[PDB]
Amino acid sequence: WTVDDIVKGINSNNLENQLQATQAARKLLSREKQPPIDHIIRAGLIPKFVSFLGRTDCSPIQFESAWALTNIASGSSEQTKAVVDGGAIPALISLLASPHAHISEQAVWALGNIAGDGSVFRDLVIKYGAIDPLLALLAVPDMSSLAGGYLRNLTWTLSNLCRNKNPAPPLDAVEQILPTLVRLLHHNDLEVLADTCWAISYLTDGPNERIEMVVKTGVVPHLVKLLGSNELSIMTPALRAIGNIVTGTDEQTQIVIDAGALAVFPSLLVHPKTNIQKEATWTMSNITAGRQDQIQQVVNHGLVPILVSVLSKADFKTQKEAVWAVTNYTSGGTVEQIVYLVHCGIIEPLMNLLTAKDTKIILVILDAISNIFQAAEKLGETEKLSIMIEECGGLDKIEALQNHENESVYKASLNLIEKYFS
Repeated sequence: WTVDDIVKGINSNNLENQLQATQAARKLLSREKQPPIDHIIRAGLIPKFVSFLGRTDCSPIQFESAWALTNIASGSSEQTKAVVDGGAIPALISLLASPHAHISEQAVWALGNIAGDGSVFRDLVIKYGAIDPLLALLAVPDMSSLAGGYLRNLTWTLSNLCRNKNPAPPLDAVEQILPTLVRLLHHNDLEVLADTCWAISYLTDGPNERIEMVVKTGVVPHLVKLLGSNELSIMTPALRAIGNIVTGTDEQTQIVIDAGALAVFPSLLVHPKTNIQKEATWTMSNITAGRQDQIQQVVNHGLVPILVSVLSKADFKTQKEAVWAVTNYTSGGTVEQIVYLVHCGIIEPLMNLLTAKDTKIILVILDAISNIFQAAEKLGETEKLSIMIEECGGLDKIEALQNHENESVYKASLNLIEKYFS
């Protein structure tokens, strides 16, 4: 069909010709690499499709109109705005409650696309009351009976409602959606599990209030259980969510620790995948920045020797995370914990990393050395640390940082050498 024929049929007043024209329109939009969306919009067909969305007597016209509107919406931002300005969101929300499951799934899919194009359209989908009917679709007698694709489409739409920032999803909507996400976390489909973990990850990436809501629902134990999955698709988002959670309060970090997360990290910190290693070391760096008893729990799980090994053998991107973990350990740790860290052999790898060109990393390493020296002072063992640092060639490294090319680095190294290596 040509666009002229489609416009003729849609304005025909005969339902059958209108259905034929709508199917031709969705076909024209999907099959053509570059479809004439601008012509379709100037012809005023978006209001026509939106009106067809309410034709309960004819299910095909509803399905095909939703398809055409979603194809139009998936293009440029102006086209998405044209769809939203035609009244499509409320009509699709009304379509959510249709008795036909394929029509309801089509509406879920369309609303998910709209909400995924941006945070403003997301808030518009929420403001017109989509969350209640969408969640009602998952209030089925048996969730295991629902088809995989339908459940996956619902999980994807709900995730897109939990995604995007500036602005972030309203807190009331997150509080209404999270319980259904928790129920979805108990499903056996890997795709649903992964999408739900990513949604939880999106929700935990924010202020501590949203993290508090998330931990209040009770997802952390299942997230730690999923950390032990042999599927990377499920392990990666679980690790991301746990990492975001440990960036919050000390009590939320303690929720993560009590769930048994520290016993899973011995293998994650040496995982073959570099992203897993970096994310695990970042999570551990956020854990070592906690209370002294939480650092003690890190020590009791034998993670400090593994972290020393990571600081020594991993790539620079992972070694930066390890440096931050070590510096937080030395900043917040007891004297006993710092002497334990030194006995595990942290000095040599830190001094070897003093050769990097990242000024922030250099200064962080020097600050960690200063904290270790302060612990030594409190014990009266300053000279022992000085001797150890000179033995591994560390004082040579600190002396090589005495270059006026970088005044901050130079001042840091000068203070260190004048206070402990004089």
